[PDB]
Amino acid sequence: YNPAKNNYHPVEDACWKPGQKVPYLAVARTFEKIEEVSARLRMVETLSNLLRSVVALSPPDLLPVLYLSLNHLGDGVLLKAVAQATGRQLESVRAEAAEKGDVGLVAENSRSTQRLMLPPPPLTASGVFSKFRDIATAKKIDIIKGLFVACRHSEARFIARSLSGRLRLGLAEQSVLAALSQAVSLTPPGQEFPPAMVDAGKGKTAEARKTWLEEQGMILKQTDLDRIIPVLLEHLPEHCK
Amino acid sequence: MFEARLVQGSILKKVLEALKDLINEACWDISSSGVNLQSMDSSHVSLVQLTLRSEGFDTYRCDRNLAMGVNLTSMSKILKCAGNEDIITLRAEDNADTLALVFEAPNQEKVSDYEMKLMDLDVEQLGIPEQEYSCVVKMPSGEFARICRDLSHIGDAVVISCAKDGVKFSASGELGNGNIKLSQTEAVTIEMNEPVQLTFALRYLNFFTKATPLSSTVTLSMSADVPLVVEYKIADMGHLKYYLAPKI
Amino acid sequence: MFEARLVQGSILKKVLEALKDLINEACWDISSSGVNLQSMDSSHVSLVQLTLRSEGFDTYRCDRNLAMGVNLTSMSKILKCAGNEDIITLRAEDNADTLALVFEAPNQEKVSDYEMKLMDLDVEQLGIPEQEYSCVVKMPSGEFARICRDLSHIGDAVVISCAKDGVKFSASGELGNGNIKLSQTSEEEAVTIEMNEPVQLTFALRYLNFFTKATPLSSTVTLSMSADVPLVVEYKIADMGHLKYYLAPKI
Amino acid sequence: MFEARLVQGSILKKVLEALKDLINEACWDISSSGVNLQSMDSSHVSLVQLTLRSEGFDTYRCDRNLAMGVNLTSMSKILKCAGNEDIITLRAEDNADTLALVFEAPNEKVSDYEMKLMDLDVEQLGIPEQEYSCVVKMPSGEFARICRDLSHIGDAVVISCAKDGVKFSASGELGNGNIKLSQTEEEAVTIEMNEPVQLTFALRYLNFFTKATPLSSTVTLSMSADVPLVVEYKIADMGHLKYYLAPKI
Repeated sequence: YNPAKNNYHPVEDACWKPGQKVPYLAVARTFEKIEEVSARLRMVETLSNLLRSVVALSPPDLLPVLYLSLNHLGDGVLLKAVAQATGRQLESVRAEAAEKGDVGLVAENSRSTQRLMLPPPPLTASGVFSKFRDIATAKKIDIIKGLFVACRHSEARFIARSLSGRLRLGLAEQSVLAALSQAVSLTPPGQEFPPAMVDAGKGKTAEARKTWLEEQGMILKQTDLDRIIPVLLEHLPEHCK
Repeated sequence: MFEARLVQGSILKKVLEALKDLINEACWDISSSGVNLQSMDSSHVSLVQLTLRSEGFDTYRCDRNLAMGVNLTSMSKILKCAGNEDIITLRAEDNADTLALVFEAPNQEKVSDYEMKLMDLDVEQLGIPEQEYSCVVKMPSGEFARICRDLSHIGDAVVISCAKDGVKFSASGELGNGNIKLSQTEAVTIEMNEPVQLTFALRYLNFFTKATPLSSTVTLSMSADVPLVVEYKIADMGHLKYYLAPKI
Repeated sequence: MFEARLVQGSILKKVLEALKDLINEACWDISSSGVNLQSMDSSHVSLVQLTLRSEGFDTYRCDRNLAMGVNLTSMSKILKCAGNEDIITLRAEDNADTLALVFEAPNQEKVSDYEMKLMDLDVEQLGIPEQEYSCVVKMPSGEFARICRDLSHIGDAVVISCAKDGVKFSASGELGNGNIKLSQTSEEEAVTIEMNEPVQLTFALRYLNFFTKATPLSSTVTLSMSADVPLVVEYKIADMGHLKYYLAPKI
Repeated sequence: MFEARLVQGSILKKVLEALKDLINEACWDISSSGVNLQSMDSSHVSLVQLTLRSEGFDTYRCDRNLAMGVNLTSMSKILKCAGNEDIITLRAEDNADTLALVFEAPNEKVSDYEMKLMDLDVEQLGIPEQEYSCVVKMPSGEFARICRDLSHIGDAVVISCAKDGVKFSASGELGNGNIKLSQTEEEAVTIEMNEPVQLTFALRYLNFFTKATPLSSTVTLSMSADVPLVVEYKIADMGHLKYYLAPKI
């Protein structure tokens, strides 16, 4: 699953079926693809492709995926839970945690090394986000062991960064608020399946599209997002005040 | 109404002491042939497979097929009351969620009883992969226990291999590296089809090897790209298997 | 002037090893009859009384009814250094506030001796009124220690029951429920009971687990109680005297 | 091409356990005549001497003088994996930074571990020998008992010698006491006298020196006026273990 392709399509390039819960693997794969491109506009276009696909299949799922993206709701507990869930020994893996990067690269490399048993159920974004609110000692290490064992390919790094509270994806809350503004602009809510709209800016000039997106972004920033999102999908400057 | 009676309280104690640290909650299957346990570990890396067949039991009764579970820690805590030669009685009800243990001394002057609580679960299961193995060794229990307890101070993984000369464990670590070789002969015996290399995590081998006092011998059998088995045969009543998934 | 000697020198190690965990200060009262020691717990829940007959000592002489008080944990630590087979001599002056202890090896090749700080203790005395009981129990000390440890894994209080056939130790708790029944055995492995009415009481299991620290003092414990009065556990040390721990019934 | 073989692995284990905490780093003086080790403790209070005579090794093969460096904690951790009756052999190549320790069963099981060295430029200081004025030789068990016993009263011991017997004395917050010994087969003390001495010592370091009692049935205490104590352990024909400690003023 990739959103980096030029002229990517929120309909035919989705990673899940309609009426299926949103998977975290596409979210993690996006976060690492963003980390590989330094362009803020190319990052914003990638997030707009994600959000546009999310509103096209699962309109209720937008609050969690945004809350994760903004990280809005200790390292020794993390390393203990990684050691307990990944085998080896807490003291031996603690040497591996030195000289290398963050705990996430030890975690993902360990989950790469053990060929493991059967594949567990893929973690859904709503399940992940619900688990994080409950996570905020024995209770903590038990639930964090359940996150780490479920990691399917590369999600472990972004799970660890989320627990460390230092996601540092290269964007901020206003950047994703603008990403949502062009997401809702290119694909409005309240569509009847199949959605006849996929790119509302088609036939606008480059300057017209830049001005239109900036004016839509200006309405978002002026308008708690937990009541902003349900009003945006249900309908804005009069509906909220 | 389910009932089981056993003179060897030592073996029931030894089995729970082999499991109490690896599995917290476990599902028992109880049938005319015997009791079964077939559980995963919390990290989902090791499969524990147990079988206690009824012909070795001193008395057995299973009118109704029952599939109860219990938490192993609180059962281990209750079981430390029994003396080494005590007669152990297990009984349960097919309608209620409780298990009664009654402990009888060898001489009849003292009797102990214990109501452990019970619950129902449907823990995910996966079937036994019956297959041939290219590799198999029979070697005494204490040697494998020594080997794991020794290599666990050097490294983190054991790289197992087999040759026309014998077997070789090897491990590497921050303080150094080492290997141990056994030559082909209370003895060691090998049936060998083609050499192979693997890798395993010592944490689970240390957890398994607490079963040592159940049998004087063990069988390691394995093949390329599949789980390895560690087998302990109980004296004329059943067997215990462990599985571990290979690293890569 | 006061002095005493004992050939079986391990029993003093034992009686202080049982008491170090229960109390921290006590009055060693001394008189022509022998040693007397009564006290109350650090939490006023248990009464201890200890006596030693002077005629059980191998050598004794008392000319004044002294009273003295000592830190108990300090005397348990001073006595811990002595060898289990050695000979103990205890000496004290009527005026000088200091204890003298000697530890004679059996072959006299090593002489150990130590002296310790007395302090003036204001601990009260509460002489127990004397009465009969509804029941008396004699049974092996190593078995009572076993059952009291075994119940301690279930839950925080025991209810102890008596019947004409025997005795019932019963406990509930989080893990479950259990009870243990004992009945008469047809000299040191034979239990015995005598009774005039059946009884049913409750006790704080922690305090019994503290009390059973003295299991190596005697092969036989004596368990006894009556309606609403304190539980008495008594130990007969080898011909010397007796040790008893009291606990009023929990409510 | 260094080769050494010893049929009593229990000696090598015991001596390495006697050093497991007292010393962090040490250098081995490998030469044609055997093995030697001098080192000082982690707080620079006490010197130790270890000597391993080449005659105590059932096959010995050395080529040139070699110093080597290994951390005693890790070498001890490896040695705690050998069987207490195995044949042990040490092997290394004069150029490489790796020590091979091979163990062999009394009958099929070959186990070998390679320990990585580290370079050091450490100084070695000896001590002059002199004719001690008061020496005691006494059973190792009685010495461990007395040093454990008196440490419960206080961190200070005083010792004095007399014509019949040496006396160990201590005092603390909670009381005071002393142990008398007298001249009296291995269970017998021997005392020789030249002039009366009275010195004080630190219990903690005597406890740390006393960890090697299973090496020898009996021990020798060497002391005199104004000089460091010597505690002496002699191994069965192999060599000796010796410890040094100066008095408090």
